[PDB]
Amino acid sequence: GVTQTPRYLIKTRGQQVTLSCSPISGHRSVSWYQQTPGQGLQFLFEYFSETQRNKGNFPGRFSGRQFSNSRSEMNVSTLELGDSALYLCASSVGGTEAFFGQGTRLTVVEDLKNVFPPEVAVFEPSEAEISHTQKATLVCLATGFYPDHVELSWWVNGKEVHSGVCTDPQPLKEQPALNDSRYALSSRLRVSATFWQNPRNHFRCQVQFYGLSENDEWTQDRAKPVTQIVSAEAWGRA
Amino acid sequence: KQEVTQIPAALSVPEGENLVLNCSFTDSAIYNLQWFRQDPGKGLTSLLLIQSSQREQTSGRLNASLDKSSGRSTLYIAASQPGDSATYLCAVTLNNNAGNMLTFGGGTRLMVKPNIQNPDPAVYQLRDSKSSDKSVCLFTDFDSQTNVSQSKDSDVYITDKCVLDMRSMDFKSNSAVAWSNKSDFACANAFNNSIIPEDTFFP
Amino acid sequence: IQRTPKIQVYSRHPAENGKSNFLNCYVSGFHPSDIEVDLLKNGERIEKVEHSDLSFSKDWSFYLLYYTEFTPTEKDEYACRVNHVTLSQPKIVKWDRDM
Amino acid sequence: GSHSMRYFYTAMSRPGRGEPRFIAVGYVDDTQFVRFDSDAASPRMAPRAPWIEQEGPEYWDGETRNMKASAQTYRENLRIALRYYNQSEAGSHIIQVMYGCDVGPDGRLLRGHDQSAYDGKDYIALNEDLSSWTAADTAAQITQRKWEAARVAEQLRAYLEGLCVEWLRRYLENGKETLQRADPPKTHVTHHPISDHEATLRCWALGFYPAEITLTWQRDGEDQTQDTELVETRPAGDRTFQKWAAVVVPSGEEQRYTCHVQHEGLPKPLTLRWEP
Amino acid sequence: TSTLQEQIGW
Ligand SMILES: [Cl-]
Ligand SMILES: [Cl-]
Ligand code: NA
Repeated sequence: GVTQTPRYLIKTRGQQVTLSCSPISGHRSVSWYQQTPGQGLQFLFEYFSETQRNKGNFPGRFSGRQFSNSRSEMNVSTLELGDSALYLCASSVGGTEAFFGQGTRLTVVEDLKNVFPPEVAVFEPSEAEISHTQKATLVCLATGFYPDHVELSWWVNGKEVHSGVCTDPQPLKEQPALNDSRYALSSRLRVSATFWQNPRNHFRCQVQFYGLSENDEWTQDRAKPVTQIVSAEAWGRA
Repeated sequence: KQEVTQIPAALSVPEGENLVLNCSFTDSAIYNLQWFRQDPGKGLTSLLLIQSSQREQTSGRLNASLDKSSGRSTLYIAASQPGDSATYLCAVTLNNNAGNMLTFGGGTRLMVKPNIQNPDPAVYQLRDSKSSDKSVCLFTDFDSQTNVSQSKDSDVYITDKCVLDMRSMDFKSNSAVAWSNKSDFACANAFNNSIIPEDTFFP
Repeated sequence: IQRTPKIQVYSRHPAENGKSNFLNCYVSGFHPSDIEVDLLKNGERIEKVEHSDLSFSKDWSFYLLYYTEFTPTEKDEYACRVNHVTLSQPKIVKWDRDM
Repeated sequence: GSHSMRYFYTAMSRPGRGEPRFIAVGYVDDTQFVRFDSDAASPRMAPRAPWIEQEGPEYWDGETRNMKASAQTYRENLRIALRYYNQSEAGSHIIQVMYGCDVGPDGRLLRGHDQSAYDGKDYIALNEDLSSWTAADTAAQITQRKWEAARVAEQLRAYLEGLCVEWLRRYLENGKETLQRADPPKTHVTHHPISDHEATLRCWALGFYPAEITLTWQRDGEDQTQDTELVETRPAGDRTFQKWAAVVVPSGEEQRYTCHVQHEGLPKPLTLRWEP
Repeated sequence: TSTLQEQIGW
């Protein structure tokens, strides 16, 4: 498929970003789009044979290029907070339909000091629940993270699990009265009471966070909020 | 000049019911029409491609029709399932443009709510302080008609309802989570701003 | 494949001394596209000469029209000079007002 | 009558003399209306007929961005053709393309075209069904297989049956006064004695549009084809054409020779004779 | 555009 890099990016107001798109091998045309919650998917430009053949309505600071191997890049100059969005590319050839990449999730921040990793905690099933329903629900909470660049997963006995799982589609603002407000995400895993009542069964809640890169600077007392996994665990109880 | 419209922009449907998603476009001279789904924190997933008004593309329970003259397309979802919940986007490409050049509609957020056969609404208490200052309350097994409202208090955090599927046992359940730092926070008054069932079991 | 240009030298309208006209040189049926075409007045190169944009026929052979505004006289002689890979030397075709 | 829109591309490599040159020209019937040259100081699609000059900046910008993209595509196609034909990078080569649509008096599509050539010979052409291709050699079969897999005929068909026809229909209306009004030929017969007993009878046709014409000499009603010195139809330089048919006749029976002029601009075919 | 937008090479 089409591959886009980076998957996640944090940049500061006024600086520049360059995003890359490798179309499917043999595809010759690439289009770029910006998706924001409030403006939907908006077209930036189409490249074919290294040329900006079609252009949308974004200003000059949104620019691009395409190389002889059909790989394309787009660049945003003087980043504004409003530029935080999912940037998608799609490729095609001849009479085919569009094939989209997975996007670059860009967050433009007021300062790198607003960036925080999550804190993860697992909460074990209520004995009242186990007695009333013969089921056990584990709750995982990821809190204090910013920006919303996280992937939460459940792992039972070393294997990623999806049955009996449900995570919030959108996270909670810890202080809705703030733009730089940190976030909170919850997720649940429900198993049978018999499965929870077995200490051999291991349960882990993992939260992959995407933060600052190597080149990013850090002048704070707390640990640098780089890309990292934060987890919490619990084991079955007889 | 090409404008793509999806009305309604949101739909909340009980599981099992057949549903239709609508798409209209102002310029009929299109080459392709594509339907996509978009899951939270994800990019686009192509569902179906349609190019002929006389033909009808199908992909399991998904079916799509096209009428270029009228500037219309419909996406049919037979026997909707909770896993169908997502934003559905329709997009059209003009003739003499790359297939990657699309005009997108605004999307329809589809929510297919589970059929709770035997509801048993309850609020349960989960693990006190050890690695976190919080105390978690779990409102669960309530029927899908039940709506969960956000807390009035700034130090109490409530998530929206969420559907889990224990596929192995053909069992589905709704749930919402409430948590706070404050000592006065209790399961009994956690979901006070929400209309919860009368028979809610409070252990 | 190489094709030799056909050359036609003529005026836009029937010639009349002292009256404004256009001197044309139409080169066609040639391949490859590189061609040197010059219009001549008494054997000297006319500097004010324009040409049509390179196009071609159904058989892929190219054609071009070279033209200049002129006022013909009975003493003045005009010709078209053409060179292409298919010609060992430039070919001069003289304007004969009756064809 | 029937009408056509055609675009003609010529892409020519010139190793050691810079990037390959790309020239595009557009025509409606026998009238050129647009030009693009990659060698211009500021390459752009530019008007060549009065009726297209009115088009707005969105038109000129769109065609220019497309022509710049096509110029680079044909530079890459020139490199690909060298690999397909196992040719060296030292030689100069040419790709040519001809494409467009034909419409009837009703403005409906009669036929779509998309033909290419490499070094003056057929390379690949879209068939009349607009869903298959004709490759003319084994190198073009590599392009055929690639284009069949990438659904190119469907993409071409959508253009040829849509915007090609739609734009041709707009040009024919905007320029109806010159494009849809046939200019009949101004004809005359000249006499030039070539010997004591022979003379040349030249049957001229001037300022006619469109270029399609038929000139035929006749000795007492009999069509003389072998004794006719027929020149190729040539442009006058003002969007009209010229053509002549000369015959060698015995000095005396010049008036037994009649020229038959056939052209769309004439309600009935004309008959000419030398009038001393 | 009035001209064909090409979508592939040779
Ligand atoms: Cl990439
Ligand atoms: Cl667009
Ligand atoms: Na090859």
